[PDB]
Amino acid sequence: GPEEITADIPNVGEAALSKLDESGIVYIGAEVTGGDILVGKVTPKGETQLTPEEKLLRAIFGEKASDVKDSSLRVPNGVSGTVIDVQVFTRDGVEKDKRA
Amino acid sequence: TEFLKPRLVDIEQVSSTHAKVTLEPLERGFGHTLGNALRRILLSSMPGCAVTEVEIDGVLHEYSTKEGVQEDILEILLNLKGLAVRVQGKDEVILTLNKSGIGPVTAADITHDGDVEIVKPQHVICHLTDENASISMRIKVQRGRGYVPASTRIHSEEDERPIGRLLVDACYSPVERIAYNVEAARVEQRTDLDKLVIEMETNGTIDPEEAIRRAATILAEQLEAFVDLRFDPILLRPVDDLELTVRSANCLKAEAIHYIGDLVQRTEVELLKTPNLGKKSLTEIKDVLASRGLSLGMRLENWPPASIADE
Amino acid sequence: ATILAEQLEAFVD
Amino acid sequence: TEFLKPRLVDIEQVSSTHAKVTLEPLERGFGHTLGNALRRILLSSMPGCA
Amino acid sequence: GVLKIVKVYLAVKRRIQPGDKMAGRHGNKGVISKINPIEDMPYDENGTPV
Amino acid sequence: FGIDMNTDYTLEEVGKQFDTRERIRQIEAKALRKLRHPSRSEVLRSFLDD
Amino acid sequence: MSHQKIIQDLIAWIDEHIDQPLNIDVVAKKSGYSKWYLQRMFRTVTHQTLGDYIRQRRLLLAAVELRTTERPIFDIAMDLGYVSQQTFSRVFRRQFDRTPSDYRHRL
Repeated sequence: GPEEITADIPNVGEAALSKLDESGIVYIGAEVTGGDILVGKVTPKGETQLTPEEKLLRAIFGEKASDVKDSSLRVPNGVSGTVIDVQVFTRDGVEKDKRA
Repeated sequence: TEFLKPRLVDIEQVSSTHAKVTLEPLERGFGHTLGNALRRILLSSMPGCAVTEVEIDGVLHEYSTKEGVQEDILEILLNLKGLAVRVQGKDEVILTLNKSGIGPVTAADITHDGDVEIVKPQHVICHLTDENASISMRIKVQRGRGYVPASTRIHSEEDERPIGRLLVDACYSPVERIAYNVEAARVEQRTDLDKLVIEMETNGTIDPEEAIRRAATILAEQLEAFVDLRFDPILLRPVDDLELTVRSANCLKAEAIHYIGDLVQRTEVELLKTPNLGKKSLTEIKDVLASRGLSLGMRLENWPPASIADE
Repeated sequence: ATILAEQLEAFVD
Repeated sequence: TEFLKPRLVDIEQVSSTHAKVTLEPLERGFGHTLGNALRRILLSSMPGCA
Repeated sequence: GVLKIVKVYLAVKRRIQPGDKMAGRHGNKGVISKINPIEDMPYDENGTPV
Repeated sequence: FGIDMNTDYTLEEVGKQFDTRERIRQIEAKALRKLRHPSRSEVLRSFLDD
Repeated sequence: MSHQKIIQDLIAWIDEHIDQPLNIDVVAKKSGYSKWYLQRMFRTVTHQTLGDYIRQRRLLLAAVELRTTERPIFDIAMDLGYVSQQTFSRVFRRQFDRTPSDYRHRL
């Protein structure tokens, strides 16, 4: 399946989703720290089963599954500063998105 | 004994920036001792008011441009770091500065309050060459000591701020240059006495006595080590307002327990053996003891107040 | 310590 | 004013005259200053006999 | 194979740490071993440090 | 569900043994309840932060 | 004491642990009297019976539990107190006048 970029990312709390737009790109001029997010990228997870300990454990609390596996870009650690410029490359024919 | 007390004698200013002060008289061999000591105090540890936080319209990050000004923005932030202000009573001030018109940007053009004392009126900040562009900044001034380089605060204080609060490194030192010289003090019976010449070179914002005075308050406190030394809210309540397991509040008052101090002594062998409670009740009876840290049957200090409450 | 503390009495008050 | 105040930590008194005394922590740049106070004011000013 | 590529410049400012390489102008290399408070550096008879 | 075994039966696969097909799954509902009531799920809610 | 307060101390007791698979013997345990007497003492205070309100409270939760969980309808029966989902819809459709699957999906 085709991947895409949106800020609705699984396994994330409020702190990493604090300073993004609607489109998962950091505002021009935010502060950053290694361990956070710049691009919210997600992939179609291929349906693979698991060793059945989690399977009854999924059936205890009602674990909702995801076809949404995180493969986003995160800031390399030890590096801490300011983001000053972005730009977006997009094909011709695909609809130009909001930040485009 | 042959002690003598040193007295502050003269204060004379060369400029308002440059001042000298003699000290008289020290005792035999004490010249270098108190001189080298006081040099290490005035270099690092005097309080002074420096610029810590700038914030300005039309700015999204630090390294942008701004139309109509000559310098770049971090030359500006390099520039007003050397702007000196004296604060008298307020722990923390906010200035204001608005300007337009073609020409150089002064410091005296800020709308300073009655208690705010700027020092140097000719310290150039910016160069406005187009009258259509304006400058609009707000300058947060604090009072502190040391050389906190503006980054360890934001590594520690993560109260989330919006975009625009530009941080700059503080240079809290009010002192820049200090030396001492050792001359000979004449008192006609003690010709071993030595008087001191202490130089100070700084900006404004300094009383030349206080720097010597507050330094003496530092050594006065840092020598005490060598002379002197060589109620819980739900515990005063009944069972009715405990906010615990669903069927425990209406039933614990049925067995003569209408206090929590009356509850922390009641046994685990016979409270549940009189058929008026449940099996899920003892576990959260235990939570009132375990989460506070008491034992079973522990007699306590004085539980009952003037009000004994039950229905 | 009493040598240094008594030497600095005249500056605190 | 954000100074510190230490406490006397240990006196491993070996003899009636030989002992190490430790003292920590201070605000920075005082361990030289207290020492260079005590290096000279003690060795060059104390009453006694000879 | 690409759909869209977002590419973001970020800017970091790096300060001197004990262990940046240093050199003169004749080839004498150097490692900065300690940063020092201004107190116990050497200084001249007029009152400037070095 | 296959813990500590290798056969993974269904509703019809033990219901031909025991005596029931309408009470097999249903008795797990209180095996749910006191377990999903947080008196034992302290070792189970911890792993659901995956 | 007076018996009207004692049943008002017992009306909440059943209603507070509705999630459990509770039976009458645990209810007469808090009463301190016999099981038959609590069948009379609850009636002579509430003007409302006990042995149907144990089922009615789990039907009052069935106003909530069948509106909150997307979990299957075969599971919800025993924590209401029935060994059969067929018996659960047997006591639903007389009382709340629908098939219970149309209670979850019709919002």
